[PDB]
Amino acid sequence: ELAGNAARDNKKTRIIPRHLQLAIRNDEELNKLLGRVTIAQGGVLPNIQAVLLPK
Amino acid sequence: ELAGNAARDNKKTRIIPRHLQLAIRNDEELNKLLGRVTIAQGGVLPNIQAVLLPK
Amino acid sequence: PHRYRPGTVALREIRRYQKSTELLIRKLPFQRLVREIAQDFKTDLRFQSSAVMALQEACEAYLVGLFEDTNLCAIHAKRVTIMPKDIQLARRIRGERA
Amino acid sequence: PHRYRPGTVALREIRRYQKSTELLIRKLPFQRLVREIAQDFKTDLRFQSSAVMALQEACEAYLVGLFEDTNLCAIHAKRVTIMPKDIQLARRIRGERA
Amino acid sequence: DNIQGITKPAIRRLARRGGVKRISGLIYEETRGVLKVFLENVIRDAVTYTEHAKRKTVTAMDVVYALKRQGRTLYGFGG
Amino acid sequence: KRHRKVLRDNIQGITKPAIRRLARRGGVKRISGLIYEETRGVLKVFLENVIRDAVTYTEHAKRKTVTAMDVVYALKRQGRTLYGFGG
DNA sequence: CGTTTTTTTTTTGCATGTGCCGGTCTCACACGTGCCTGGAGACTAGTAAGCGCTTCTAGTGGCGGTTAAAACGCGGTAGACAGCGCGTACGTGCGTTTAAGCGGTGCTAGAGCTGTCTACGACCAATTGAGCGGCCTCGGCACCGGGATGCTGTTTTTTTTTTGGGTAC
DNA sequence: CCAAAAAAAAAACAGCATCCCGGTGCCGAGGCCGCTCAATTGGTCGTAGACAGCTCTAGCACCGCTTAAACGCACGTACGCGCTGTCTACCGCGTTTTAACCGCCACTAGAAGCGCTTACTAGTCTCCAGGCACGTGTGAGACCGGCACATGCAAAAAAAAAACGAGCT
Repeated sequence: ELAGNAARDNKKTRIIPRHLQLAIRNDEELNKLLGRVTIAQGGVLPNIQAVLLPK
Repeated sequence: ELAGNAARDNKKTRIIPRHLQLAIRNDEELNKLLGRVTIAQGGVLPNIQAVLLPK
Repeated sequence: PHRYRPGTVALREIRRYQKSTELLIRKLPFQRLVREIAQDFKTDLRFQSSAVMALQEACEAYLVGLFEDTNLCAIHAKRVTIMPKDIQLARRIRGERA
Repeated sequence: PHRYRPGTVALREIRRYQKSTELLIRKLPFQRLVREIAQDFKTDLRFQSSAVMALQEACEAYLVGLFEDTNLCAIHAKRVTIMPKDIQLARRIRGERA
Repeated sequence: DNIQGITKPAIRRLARRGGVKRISGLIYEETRGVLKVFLENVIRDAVTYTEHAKRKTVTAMDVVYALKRQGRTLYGFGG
Repeated sequence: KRHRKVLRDNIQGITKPAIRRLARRGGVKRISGLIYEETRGVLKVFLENVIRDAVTYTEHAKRKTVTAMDVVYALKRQGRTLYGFGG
């Protein structure tokens, strides 16, 4: 449902590994269910630390 | 063997939960083996950092 | 008129307390805090004094362990005074919190 | 000539690669490195192409997770530059490091 | 209400076995919210074993399984 | 028997720009020098520890070919479970 | 050059912890009984897997070319890091305050074991369609080139704060 | 007021790269088919676990006394923290070098599938001492207690590397 939402957010008809990661790692519950698990070709969420921005 | 030793070192003729705890974290291997284990009445090894001691 | 220097007794308490194995939280104030929280999941509950003891052991031991890492995170910040941001960090890395 | 400030292209690279999911180790060196290591346990072992991809997914992720943990320890010592002392730390709390 | 019972001099003593010299006063607060979160997690699961045995007395063996569940194995009570 | 290939030292195949791209994804803005051979230390211990376990799986199964599936029973065993290669 | 210094070694006196001599006391290790159930034994029964033979997947290795990524050097921005000063949040300690701990007793909720019964799942045989391996098409998504537009860094536009001589009050 | 000036800022112009577009191409999604085996139906048989009963363990309540611990406040020290000056490591960009990756090639190790044979372990029923619950004894370790001695701590003086002049060219 969320995987699909991300795919449709992405403008894609097809759910792809990225999309599974995107969904799981935004929902608090699923993330914590899949703590000790890796999601092949998922990368990571865009999380730059705000001390590393421009002055 | 390791704990029957640490009894001798505290002149003790009986092993206690400390003597195992010392035995086990003073063998790099067993330590690693019982890495996620919590021993009852064990206490920690004597260990203070360099920056906390006197000059 | 004798006084010790801010730290030289903490280090004596460190030295001492590691050496020993007795439960450093008072047994009743804990046994209540066992009961208090437990009533939030189900009311009318009993406890084997051993299973109270079981929780004190694991909770003291846990925090002992966490203080070590929080100590390490505070040294890492050019400090000896530990802080809340040094707990927050050692759990974040421990994967306890986000 | 044109010249961005130190850090500027570092930001764009973050955004560029955090966005994507494709492997950032060259699959050949890796394979040879996986083979080279595989030998140490037993020589003359064949590897499914999925098996060397399986490892190269496992390793690249683990490290990206380590660099997240590592970048915090550095900001947590008030710095921006990650360092050895940060990966050592991260691993220590993690318990991968005695 | 009973949260405090974990006294500021009690926390001090833990940290001193934790190898701590100097402690912010902000930490005594912090430690309670952590300790509470740990006992919640462990208790919750430990009762879940009790309510499935259908007892109303929680047992050493109910905590042991719930700690072992949380990664926290406890040698000493049953096992 | 034996055939072409005996080992080599591919450790230096981890181009600096490779480890840099991992850290750029891992949210890192600035990277010390001592970093890149530090990472070569850890990454090497990782695989040794996975592949030891994966090789232990192949030897039980009396194959000479390590599968995708041998890697996975090990990776999980080492609490780093992977989705996208079966199991 | 020989004056104020900090301040770095030196007794200096001081307080705890560690015993190593004593000595007394208590309860938990330690060991002994008695019986009961869980492992020993011998026979049977069935199939798991060990063995030999075959299929043919898929893992290896080598080429040759294209051009994307690895490498190396230069230059200067900017971030690490040390130094130093200013502020108070912590520790130390003795005095007052509380309530934990201990040993005890009184009460019964509920933990836990026992003998009975029957509902439900394993087990066993036949059926039969769910879901697999295989095959084939066409539209999603990779690829590319072109343009708009957001975004960085370098000039200029102006507009403050550390400072700065006149002016009445 | 009308300067700084320097710092700090605003925006104006100019430039670079990423985003989103249609125009293009192919291969992997998605489906349909035909077949094998694994899920279903039906029936039987054996026992898992539910239920009622009872025993009795241990968890809860309370109480009064003896400190051990918590609390509280006070005084000042040492450490958190900011600010600043310095110094070079790292990021940015470009020219130079490298071999990864592409699409294909042929080779064949060995992964995996089959069928048979058989030696191995479940499964039973009989028998019995290993190992349990129960119960008794006594010496280790708790617990002092004090002297003595070695460890480390907080002071208070004494030698040893700055600040401070005057004061020639």
